[PDB]
Amino acid sequence: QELGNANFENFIGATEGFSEIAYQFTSHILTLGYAVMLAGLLYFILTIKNVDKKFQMSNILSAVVMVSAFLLLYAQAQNWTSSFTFNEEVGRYFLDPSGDLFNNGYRYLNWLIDVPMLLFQILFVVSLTTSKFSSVRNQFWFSGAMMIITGYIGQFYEVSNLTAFLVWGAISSAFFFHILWVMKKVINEGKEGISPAGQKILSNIWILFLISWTLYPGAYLMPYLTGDGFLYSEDGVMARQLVYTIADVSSKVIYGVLLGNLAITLSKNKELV
Amino acid sequence: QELGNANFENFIGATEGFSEIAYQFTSHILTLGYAVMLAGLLYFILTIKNVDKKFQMSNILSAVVMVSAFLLLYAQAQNWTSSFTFNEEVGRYFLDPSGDLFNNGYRYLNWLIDVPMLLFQILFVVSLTTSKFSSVRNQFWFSGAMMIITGYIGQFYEVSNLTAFLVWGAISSAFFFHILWVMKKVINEGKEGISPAGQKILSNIWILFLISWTLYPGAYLMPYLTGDGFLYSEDGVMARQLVYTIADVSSKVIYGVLLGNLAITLSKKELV
Amino acid sequence: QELGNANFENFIGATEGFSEIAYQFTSHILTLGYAVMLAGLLYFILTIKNVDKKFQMSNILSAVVMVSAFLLLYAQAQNWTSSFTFNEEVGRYFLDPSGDLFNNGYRYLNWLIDVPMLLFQILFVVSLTTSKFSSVRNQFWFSGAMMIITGYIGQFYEVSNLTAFLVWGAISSAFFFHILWVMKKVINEGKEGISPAGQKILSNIWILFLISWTLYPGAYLMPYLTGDGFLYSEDGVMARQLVYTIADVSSKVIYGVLLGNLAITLSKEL
Amino acid sequence: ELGNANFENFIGATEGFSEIAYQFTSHILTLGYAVMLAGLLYFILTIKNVDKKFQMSNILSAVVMVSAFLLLYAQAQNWTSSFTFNEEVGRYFLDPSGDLFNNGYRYLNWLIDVPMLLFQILFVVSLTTSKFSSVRNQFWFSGAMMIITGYIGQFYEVSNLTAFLVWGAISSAFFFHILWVMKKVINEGKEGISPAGQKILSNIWILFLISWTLYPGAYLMPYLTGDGFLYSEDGVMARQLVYTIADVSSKVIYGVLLGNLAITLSKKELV
Amino acid sequence: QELGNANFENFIGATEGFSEIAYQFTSHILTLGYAVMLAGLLYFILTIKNVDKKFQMSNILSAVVMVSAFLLLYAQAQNWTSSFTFNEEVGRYFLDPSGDLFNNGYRYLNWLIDVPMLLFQILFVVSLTTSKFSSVRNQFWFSGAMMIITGYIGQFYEVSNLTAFLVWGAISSAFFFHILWVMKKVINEGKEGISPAGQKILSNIWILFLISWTLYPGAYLMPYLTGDGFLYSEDGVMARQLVYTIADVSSKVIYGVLLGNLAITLSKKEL
Ligand code: NA
Ligand code: NA
Ligand code: NA
Ligand code: NA
Ligand code: NA
Repeated sequence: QELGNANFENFIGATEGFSEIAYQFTSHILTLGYAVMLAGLLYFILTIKNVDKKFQMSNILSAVVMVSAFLLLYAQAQNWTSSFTFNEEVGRYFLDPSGDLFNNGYRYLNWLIDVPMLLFQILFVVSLTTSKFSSVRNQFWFSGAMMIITGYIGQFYEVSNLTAFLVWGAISSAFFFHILWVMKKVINEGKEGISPAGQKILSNIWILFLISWTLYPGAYLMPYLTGDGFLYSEDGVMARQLVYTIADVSSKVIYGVLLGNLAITLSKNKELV
Repeated sequence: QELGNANFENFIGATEGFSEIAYQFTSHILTLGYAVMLAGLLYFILTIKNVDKKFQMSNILSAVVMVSAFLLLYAQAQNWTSSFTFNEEVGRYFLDPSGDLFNNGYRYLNWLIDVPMLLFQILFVVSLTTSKFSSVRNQFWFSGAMMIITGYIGQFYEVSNLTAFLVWGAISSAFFFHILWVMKKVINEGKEGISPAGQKILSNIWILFLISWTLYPGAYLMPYLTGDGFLYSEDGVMARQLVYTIADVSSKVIYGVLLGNLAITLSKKELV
Repeated sequence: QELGNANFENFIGATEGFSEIAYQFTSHILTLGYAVMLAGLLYFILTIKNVDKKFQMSNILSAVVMVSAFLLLYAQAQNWTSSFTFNEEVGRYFLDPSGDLFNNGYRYLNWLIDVPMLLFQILFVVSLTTSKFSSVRNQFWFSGAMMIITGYIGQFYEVSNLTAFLVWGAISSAFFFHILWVMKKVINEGKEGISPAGQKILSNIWILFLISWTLYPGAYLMPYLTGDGFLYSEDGVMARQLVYTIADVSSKVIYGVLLGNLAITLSKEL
Repeated sequence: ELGNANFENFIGATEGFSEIAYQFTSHILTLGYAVMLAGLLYFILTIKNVDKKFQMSNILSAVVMVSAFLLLYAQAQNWTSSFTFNEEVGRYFLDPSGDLFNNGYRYLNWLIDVPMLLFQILFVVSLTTSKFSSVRNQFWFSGAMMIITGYIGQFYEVSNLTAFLVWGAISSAFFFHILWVMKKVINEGKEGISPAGQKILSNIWILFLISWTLYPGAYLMPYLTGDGFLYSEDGVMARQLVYTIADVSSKVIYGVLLGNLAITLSKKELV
Repeated sequence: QELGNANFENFIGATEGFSEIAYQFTSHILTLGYAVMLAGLLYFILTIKNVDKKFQMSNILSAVVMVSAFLLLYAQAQNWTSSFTFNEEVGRYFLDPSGDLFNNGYRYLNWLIDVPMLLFQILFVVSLTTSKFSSVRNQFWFSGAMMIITGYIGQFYEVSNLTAFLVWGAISSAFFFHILWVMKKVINEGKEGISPAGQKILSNIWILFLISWTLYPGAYLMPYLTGDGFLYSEDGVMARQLVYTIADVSSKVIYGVLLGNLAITLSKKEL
């Protein structure tokens, strides 16, 4: 019944319920999510000394982000399985009040760790030319926080009030665009003065960044990307968490690995294998 | 509903209940709280060797605080989610007896670890002049203990007895002012004998300490800061936990980072 | 009896139930599973420096795989004990809806981490010759992904739609054969130049790889390997989890140890 | 019908616990295990602050922390599962499904802590006329006997007062022997070291004497005021408060002081 | 009522039930068990560098055994407390279906890690003379696995089929003697060419090994060691888990510590 300002996963769960496939996949993909993060934490810790001292902060901040991501995805995995429970007579999983409603907002507030750190860490690997370290940092952190907070507010209304949903997301999108702007600037300046091999890694980082970060606004909109459409369903629920997981792995783990490799490159006298 | 000497979160949850936003936000913010601490733990451990040996005890102590803060904030997060349970009829979360009442007391007793350590660790980075190490340490430790223990007793009565609440709070404040007094002295003496860049960091630390520590009494009084005011509601519950989380992150993590940076400047190693 | 697209473990659980020996053994073997992985993690971390710097990425990748494996086998172990509950009247464990249906899928998405990593780590130990580092990797990774993803879809139908089960299994099997193809090529190129002890180990790694990886298709089909036969029963359920656990220990822990030993010979003496 | 159970369950089964009694007890158990895990990190991270020959003492502190953390963590959960809130009267009552609460968990775990704590001082100080192995054996035997006898006794703290007292008395005898040996060890360790080192060892002795004596205090607690004030939720709170003060003091502070002594004895200076 | 092929713990628990002391003790001893192992894990990790590089694999293997033993003993502790639940009307803990039946087999399959590793590790400390590393290792691993698997099968029948219980146990014991035979040869060869101090430690390791490992077959038979006798009861239940815990600590931790000490004496380092 009355769900109020809740995520659409609950409305699907309280009305149609989820098939075995939809319920199991979502639980598996979230579990895959946190396993990758913990493993990633290990990777980043064990490779600290593969780069020169001054680049090591980047490994450290990658680890920091792994810790946050693992904790969150682990909790979000337990929340999924607590929120939906098998009805034997129907053969589907339905909303289970005593489990709490499912809410993606857990992710959002944790981005207050992830986003600032991911943006920050590249500043310990590349060299700026025109732009100033503290200034890029502050721009990254202000815009990151605003983006997140406004998106956080909006997602609570994804069902109860489409207008607020779309307005807060548009506002949040403005801050996102600024971030893309500043990061492209940072990538370019970071290319100045370094080896082709290093420039190549930076170019890959920019494509990865652009695509992986754009997946998140995609996950925000997922339920409506097909207009009472195909995605406003358990299919859209699965797709949302799939997109999140692909994005987390890409934006966090792969991103950090590439930065580490750029760092090996820029290090004397170390080279990639 | 007989709740007795319980925090006001339980009275709101037992009467009005919590909206989806109030219950979820409070849970997210408590969850961000403990995630920050475990993340911070890693940071402080992995940066120990960025400062001269004589300063590394500050990093170690920052790490120790992170361990404690993670455990307690993790527990406090679980306390929140099991104390309130969704009612499908009206779509609000209400007090769930079988999960225990919710109490902010976990956090308070955490301070019994953290406060002594956070005040203690700056003494491993700065050098005192006219003050004696042991005498400062002792005043930090005693006044901190009394501040927290008196506040801890007091918060049990925030609803059941407003007079005891305020009187214990008032007493707690007196020890707080003493710690502020002692800390400013430590910071001033620490400025002596070090470079201006170091002095600049200590100034930032003092302002951070001042603002972040004052937030806690703010959180103490939160429900009544608007008088049956606007904050005597789920909004006040949200604001209280938000303020705690900001204060913990500031007084623990940012404080630790600034001390580490100070230790780097003082180290015969530079900043970026 | 409305289970939908669910693993056969649930049908057995919901109809016959499991004997004490069947329920316990399956619980014990899953438990040994995740204990071995955590044990292995510690081993691989502590022996990183036993090889030359350039080989150490393989040790690291082994540790990384152990983390992922421990977490998933631990969860899978809990999935098991949560899904089936003792009935005191007949002395058997039956399906318990409130605990969620049991699904092996946790284990399949684990493979998305482990498979790409395992195939990858060998390239950090041996030298290629005619084919390039990036091309092998990319074929390993693409083929592994497709293998896992098609097998994953297939296992949901292992009872509800036998055809889908077999088709998806076959498609998956194609990418598997492709992987076996590239790998043997990798093993072969890797044998050139190195001492005799090293080629031997590699030959073992290849036998280990071929057997352990073939075990997974066996577990996939287990319940039907005797046709409603002997393995379409709790005995089939025990066998499947026993085979997964042997496979996983072989393909990740034993495989990793050998690669480590190879790296020591190419460095330091055993 | 509770049987040979700790008095906590009798209070919990009849009068119940107030919000403050129940919350405090849970909080103090939680502080306890948090301190232990924090301490584990401290002792590991400071190993290299003393000469190699002293580092075993850090390692043994770490060992004790692992032990104390696990047990206090378990006991914290045991407390909250054993007593459940009753909404009609607003008190927490015994909840059998959670199991009866028992302090005996602590006792068996002292079979790790006690021997390791007594042992570790011998890797920091130097004996003079006494032998390392003899002091070790004395400590270890008396420690085991002290713990086992008390373990047995506490099961009868309500069901059989006489047994409770007799086993406690026997346990105390071994305790007194341990105090005797430790004092001899402290005195010997003072011979030939700097006054800074001697001062610490003196503090270690006072700390050791008070903190260890707190444990028999916790044992007797329900009866320390005779159906008195402490035979109630107040004595339940006090017993756990006392255990936690004792744990932090006997384990952490002790370990920190031994580490400081090791620094003074390292040829490394005390900040 | 209908238990099938289940350990006798479940039969006692379902018929007479467990007293507070029997239930709490068994829980306490299991908790001390996993606590010792995790503490051991730290010790072995933290002492690796106290021996020459060639011997450090023995530490690593000791650590491997600790992780495995902690995990299993922790799981088994939780299974004890969820399999038996308090009945307030009677004052005893009875079988609780929904917690699953209790089974020691968890422990047995865990040995497939510990046994091969414990046997293997001594070969990174001692030097063989006439025997080959590989042959000994293979003999240890094959006989170990067969010992475990045959015993594991046997214990499922400890109540439901005395005949199979003893037959499978007898078979298991055959492989056990073989292991004893091989280990004795390994210890004799390891004594060759080393200082008497080292020889002495090896002699202790042998006695420790002989005794601690033999405790396991004792635990297997425990309920019948006194014939419907004394030990077929909650006392036998207590005794069994006590013996496992003593055995695990001795065979794992103390064994591991002596090997470390042996490694130190052989290291070109002193104890
Ligand atoms: Na569920
Ligand atoms: Na809830
Ligand atoms: Na079960
Ligand atoms: Na409770
Ligand atoms: Na129980």
